[PDB]
Amino acid sequence: SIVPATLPQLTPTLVSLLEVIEPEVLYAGYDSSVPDSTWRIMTTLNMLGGRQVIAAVKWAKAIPGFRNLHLDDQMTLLQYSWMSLMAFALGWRSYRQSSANLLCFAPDLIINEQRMTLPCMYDQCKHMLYVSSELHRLQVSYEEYLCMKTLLLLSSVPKDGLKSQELFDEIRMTYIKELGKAIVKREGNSSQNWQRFYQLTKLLDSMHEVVENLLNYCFQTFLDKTMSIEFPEMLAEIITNQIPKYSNGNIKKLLFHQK
Amino acid sequence: EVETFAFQAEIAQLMSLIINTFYSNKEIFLRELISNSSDALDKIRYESLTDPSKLDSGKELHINLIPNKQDRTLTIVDTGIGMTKADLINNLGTIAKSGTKAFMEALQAGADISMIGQFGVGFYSAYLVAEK
Amino acid sequence: AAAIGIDLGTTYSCVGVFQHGKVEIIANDQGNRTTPSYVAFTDTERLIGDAAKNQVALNPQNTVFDAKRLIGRKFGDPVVQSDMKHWPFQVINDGDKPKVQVSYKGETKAFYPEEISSMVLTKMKEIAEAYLGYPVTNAVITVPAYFNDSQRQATKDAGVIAGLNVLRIINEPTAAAIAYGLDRTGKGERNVLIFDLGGGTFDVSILTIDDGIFEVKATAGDTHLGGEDFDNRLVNHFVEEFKRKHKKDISQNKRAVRRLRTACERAKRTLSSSTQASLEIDSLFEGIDFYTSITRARFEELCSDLFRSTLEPVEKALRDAKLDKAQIHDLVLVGGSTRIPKVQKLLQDFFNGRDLNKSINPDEAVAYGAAVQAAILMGDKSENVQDLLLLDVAPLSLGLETAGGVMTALIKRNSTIPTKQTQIFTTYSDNQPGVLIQVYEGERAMTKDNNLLGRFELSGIPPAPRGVPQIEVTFDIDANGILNVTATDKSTGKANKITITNDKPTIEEVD
Amino acid sequence: KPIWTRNPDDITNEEYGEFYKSLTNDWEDHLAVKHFSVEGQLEFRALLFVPRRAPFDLFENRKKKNNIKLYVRRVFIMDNCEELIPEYLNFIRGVVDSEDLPLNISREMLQQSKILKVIRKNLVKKCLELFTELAEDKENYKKFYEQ
Ligand SMILES: Nc1ncnc2c1ncn2[C@@H]1O[C@H](COP(=O)(O)OP(=O)(O)O)[C@@H](O)[C@H]1O
Repeated sequence: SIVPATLPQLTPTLVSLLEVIEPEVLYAGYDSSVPDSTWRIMTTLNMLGGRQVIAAVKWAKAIPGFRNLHLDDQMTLLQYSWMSLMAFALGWRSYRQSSANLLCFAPDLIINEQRMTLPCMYDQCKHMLYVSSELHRLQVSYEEYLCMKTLLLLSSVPKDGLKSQELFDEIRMTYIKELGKAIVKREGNSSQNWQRFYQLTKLLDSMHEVVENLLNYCFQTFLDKTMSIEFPEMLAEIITNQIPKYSNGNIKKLLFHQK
Repeated sequence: EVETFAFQAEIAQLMSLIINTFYSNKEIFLRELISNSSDALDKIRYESLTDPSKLDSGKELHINLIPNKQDRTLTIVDTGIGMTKADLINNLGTIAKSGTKAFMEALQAGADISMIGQFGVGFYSAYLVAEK
Repeated sequence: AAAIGIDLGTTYSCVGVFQHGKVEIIANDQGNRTTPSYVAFTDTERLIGDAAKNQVALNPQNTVFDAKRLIGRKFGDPVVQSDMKHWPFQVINDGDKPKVQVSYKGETKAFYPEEISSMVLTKMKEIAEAYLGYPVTNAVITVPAYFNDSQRQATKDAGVIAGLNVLRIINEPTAAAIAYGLDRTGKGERNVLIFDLGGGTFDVSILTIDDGIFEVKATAGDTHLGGEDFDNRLVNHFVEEFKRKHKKDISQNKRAVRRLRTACERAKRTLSSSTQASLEIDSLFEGIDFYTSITRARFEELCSDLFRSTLEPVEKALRDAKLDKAQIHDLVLVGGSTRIPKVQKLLQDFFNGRDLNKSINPDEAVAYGAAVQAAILMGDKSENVQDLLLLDVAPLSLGLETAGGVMTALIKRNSTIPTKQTQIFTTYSDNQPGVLIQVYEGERAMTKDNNLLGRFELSGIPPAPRGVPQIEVTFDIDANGILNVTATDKSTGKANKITITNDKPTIEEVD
Repeated sequence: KPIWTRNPDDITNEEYGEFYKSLTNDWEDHLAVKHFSVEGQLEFRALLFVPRRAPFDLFENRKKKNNIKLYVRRVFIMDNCEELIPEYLNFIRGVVDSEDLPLNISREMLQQSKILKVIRKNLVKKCLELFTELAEDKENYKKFYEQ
């Protein structure tokens, strides 16, 4: 046995340095989706709508308070709102990429005129073009656009309400106030704030007229095998759950402005 | 005939602070008034253990809350012992000067308004939202 | 003048005050530390304590006792119904809050059990005050561990009626564990079995104590088993004997039976220190002088099942706590009835001969714990800890000789004590089986100029290159300066120690 | 009465379940609950719930400090009971009601108090005991473990 010692004489004190070490680099961008066809978007729109509604779920959950909504209602809202979110998403890209003449299904896919006017396309796409045309006529900013996309998310609910509706209502009203702010700080003057606000709001309200017709296409092609239209599992579940309620008037269209 | 009285300075100052200091936790308003009613209810209940006659005027010991929006009012009813004319005048029955002074010192030291009841002067918090 | 604690029972109560590291248990007017939970309502005054007990036979119809069974309960409560059939006084459904109707100063007033117990607490308050020489309101009142919240509030209120500041309501088994010092720390991670065999009830409770923090794991009991039925068996022995010996039926005279029972209580208490006790009553019944006896063996036979049955709730408590016998570390007695040798033998044999904690009179241990708790609650200082830390410091740094003949301090000069400080050392040279630690006091760098306090060897060190073995050297100093230097090798768990006794310019130029 | 001040043997699982759902704004039930009390030198009662789910935000967006409510002698103090439990356990939702904590609450008082140190020490060992109970009956342990 030997006298002990403070060995090795190599015991570090990195404590002040460990307090210093904190930073790391974080990155943006989490997922991606495109269609793989043009006139055949008559079936690929559903594959895209599937991926876009799923993205819309991730996006919706990312908005504070959405995940605290009952799941049954979170899914009900995407089940009914996916159609306006899709048409509106096309709207923004169309507005900026083709001066709202063509629909832009993904940043990498624009369907041109030679396919755009075919009935398999146009019977549904003309309503999506209405939306693109209005964002362009209205000269919507990206902030104003996002406020509206966010508003559309909670715009279509059952006539009987939502299980956790009180939180949905607080979230939806926060969103409309945000649209107002996006406009007030951009147009200037007073008369232009209310005109830009109400004109953009009229698009949110008219999105329901767009949805009535776009959904009727999907409902009809979902049930009538004569149409030969394929759906992804996501929309197939949404559409079987949505048809008996939407076409029968059991779904309420929420408007943010009066006519 | 209506008698007018001055508030003792410690509480005249406390009420000014309650109204003018930007406290955000206005909910302690209801908490303190309900709590104070509980204390009054216990005062009777304890006396009734050796002198049951204190309950002859009403056996029920409870707290009622009754809003009337059209008059911008809320009534809180304490069926506890209550106060005589003399107690109302004498700071609503509390040791206002010692409690409030210590509280103001606590506030100068960084105390929150939520601690007002800890000094026995909790009911002055009514003015957080009350006009009257 | 320190805060007090009161042990409020069904048949008896006891008060103590905590001061100077101990609880002083305080005697009543007659010298009795433990006095009956009895109030006698007469037409001249209410007698409390022994004074009420002494006349139960004469005025049982107006003497109220065992208030606790009724306290906190509803009139319609099966327990209330169970006990009212046993009382000489009337129980009344006054708003489903049973009251007791007895004649006080000529009036058949109904007294609520909380005021009955406050009368008892007031008397206990007065006893402690007379002793301490000071009015006392700061108090802790104990209750059975099974009391629910209406019962706990009711106990607090009895205290308020009596003029007490009830600092707390604590459980009877917690208090006993406190009284025996199982909460002094350093005794953590231990299971304590408390055997509560009192007057009218028996309870078992298993506690886990972690350095002063308590958790109750299980309870079990018999709400009717206690000293009173040991007395009733002794009464039947003497009552039937009287009748047969004299051909006079004493069982029908409530006063003669109660005098006989009082003798049974005295004889039984005597019998617990003796091997034999006697009954001697002049003119007990119909003028008959009844002289007879009880041996300890006969007593045990009369009560042989009453004693054996106390272990049935012990087994139940162990089952509920999921513990075997081996998992109980501390055996604790509560209640005067545990003073009977048979009880001690049964519990001790059940737990394989392990000694019972009998260091505090079983009827005082609960009051004792309550008093200790009352003193910490009234202001959190109980012969510790801040004064010890601020007054006593290490007067010189404390450390050890290390290779080179130098001193390495672990406790710095004027550091407050008690304290525990450590550093990591290795063997100085390569591949050694142990180290030599020389403990020193002083402020010199070299050990040759310091005060050697003592030396020890730390064995059990795997040989490894110098700097590899990891030895923690600990300087553990208590409040009085006594130093315990220990060391351990973290890779093997081996350790040893030494006990140290107490002393007590260019820039202004051009080129 | 507050559920945590009630006797754990009398409280049914349905009662804990509905309490939990209300406590957490979780339509799903609790996975497990440990209801216990402490006396002696520090008196408190607490309910610690393990949720059936670990729904993403716990690792990114949730203000987890608000998972456990603190009461003192039944007085509500706050939701953000930072440092009652170490971070690794911040998925447990619950209520802690400490009879012996002062009401003069600020973070500094709590942080420097031995009471908070003890409450944290003990809440943690009790959490581990609950997990151990869940470890038995592995059919359900794995449901926990997976999340
Ligand atoms: N030496 C003894 N032998 C037998 N019984 C005793 C002895 N000393 C006291 N007792 C009994 O102990 C009881 C005291 O009970 P205690 O635990 O103080 O009250 P409680 O049961 O009301 O909590 C009385 O019934 C008394 O006769």
